[PDB]
Amino acid sequence: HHMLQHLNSGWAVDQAIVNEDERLVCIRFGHDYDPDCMKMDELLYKVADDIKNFCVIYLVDITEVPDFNTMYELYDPVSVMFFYRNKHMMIDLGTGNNNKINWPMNNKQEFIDIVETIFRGARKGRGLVISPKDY
Ligand SMILES: [Cl-]
Ligand SMILES: [Cl-]
Ligand SMILES: [Cl-]
Ligand SMILES: [Cl-]
Repeated sequence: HHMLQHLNSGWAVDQAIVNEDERLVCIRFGHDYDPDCMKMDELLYKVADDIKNFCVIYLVDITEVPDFNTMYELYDPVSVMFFYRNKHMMIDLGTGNNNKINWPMNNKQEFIDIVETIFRGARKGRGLVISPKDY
């Protein structure tokens, strides 16, 4: 329990998470200039319209907005995290870090499937889902 829209303050992040009752909130916490972050953002732009009925994506440059860097141990240049009704959703991706997707993905359908799985689990009141695919 806590163009794509950038969030420019810890207040704005809090607000985006706490105010959304219907959809999964996807936050990309990153060092925006890093190539891995840029790679992940291309993917987010490609899938955003496909998932807009069940998921809203926000971008946060953690060099500018560092407020959650200890809270979520944000050491990586890209960490995609998911929230439903103010609850941080876990995703067992087979990597042994269930808190975040912290590598650039480049398969559009694979990511969409992960977002859908998280949403569907969240809607059942689950705090953790097993990714449709082992990573
Ligand atoms: Cl702001
Ligand atoms: Cl603030
Ligand atoms: Cl609803
Ligand atoms: Cl659960």
